Amino acid sequence: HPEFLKAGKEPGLQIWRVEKFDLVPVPTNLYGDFFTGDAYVILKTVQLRNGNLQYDLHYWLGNECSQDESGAAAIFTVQLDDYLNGRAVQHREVQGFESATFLGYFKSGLKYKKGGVASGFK
Ligand SMILES: [Ca+2]
Ligand SMILES: [Ca+2]
Repeated sequence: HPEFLKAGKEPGLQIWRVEKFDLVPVPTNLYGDFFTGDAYVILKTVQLRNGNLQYDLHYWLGNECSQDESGAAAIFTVQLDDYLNGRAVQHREVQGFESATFLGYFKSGLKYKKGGVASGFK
C-alpha cells in the first residue's frame, strides 16, 4: 500500500485497487482494465486554465465485489478527500452505471475482466 503523499501532485490519473482492506496501486499498463470482482479508487487530477489543480475522486465497484472491498474503497475516498482538504468531488461508480465523467477518462478501452482478488475474510 501507498500513502496519500503520492497523490494529486501532478495532472493525470492514479488508480489503486482494494486488496485485502488495502489500497494497492495498479500498474499503468493495466489502466482502463477493471476486474468485475473488485473495487477501485481513481483520482483525476486535471490542470486548470489558471494553472490550479482540480480533483475528481471516483470509487468504482465491481459487480462481483465483496462488501469489504466495497466498503474500503468508499472509506479511502473520504479519507483521501479529507487529505486533499476536501477539494475533490466524490463520485460513486457502479460497474455498468458509471458517469460520463468517469468514462471520458477511458476513450480507448474500458475493458472489464472476469474475477479479482478474493475478500479479506479468506
Ligand atoms: Ca474481490
Ligand atoms: Ca470534497
